[PDB]
Amino acid sequence: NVTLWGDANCDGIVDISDAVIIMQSLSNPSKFGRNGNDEHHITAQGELNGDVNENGNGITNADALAIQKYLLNLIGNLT
Amino acid sequence: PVANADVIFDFGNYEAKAGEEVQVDVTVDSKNKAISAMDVVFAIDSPLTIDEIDKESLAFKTTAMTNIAILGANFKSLDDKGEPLVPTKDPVFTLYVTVPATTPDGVYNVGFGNKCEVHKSNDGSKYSSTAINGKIKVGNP
Ligand SMILES: [Ca+2]
Ligand SMILES: [Ca+2]
Ligand SMILES: [Ca+2]
Repeated sequence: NVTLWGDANCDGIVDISDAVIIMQSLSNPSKFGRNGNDEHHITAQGELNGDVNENGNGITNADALAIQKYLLNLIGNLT
Repeated sequence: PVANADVIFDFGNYEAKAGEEVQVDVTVDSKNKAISAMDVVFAIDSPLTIDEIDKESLAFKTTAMTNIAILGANFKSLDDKGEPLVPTKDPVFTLYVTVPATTPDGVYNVGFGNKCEVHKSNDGSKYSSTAINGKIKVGNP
């Protein structure tokens, strides 16, 4: 169950911080991934919300890019 | 009135003749603070046009995604470990502007449009920002 498509940081809005958290989770999973040690690590719900590109394949760089495209009106929605 | 902003953009000032192209380099003073991302749209006084937005944000050595149709650009400015970056003094944005050969003498502004978001971290928190300059003097008004 997704609460809001693109809302990787679970704050109830879709903005560029959602692309940031995805990139951070991928770049330093021990700090920022689903079981990370930082207080602002991505959450399980965030990984579901963030899987906007090729939904079903989980979180990759392309999910962050899709959020950027949406924010730029290059695509009309997420997913 | 707005308080002293956390981050200050400078669009520069320019002088051009009608018909010329102008490279507008936008720099940023974050007062030594790190920035995780930006998501912005630009604006320019008619009849000048922003023809293209560079896909490099040199201040962060990162690639920007663009959409000229909305004069938009965004990026994530993180190191290879995911940590937000402090910008250098290099341009954060470069805009390629055309001054049509029909443009009347005058001073024409370039700046942000209705959206300029400078993010601090990964949680939707944002710095306050402001922009200075962006005056393009065309001819001798
Ligand atoms: Ca969000
Ligand atoms: Ca995905
Ligand atoms: Ca100003």
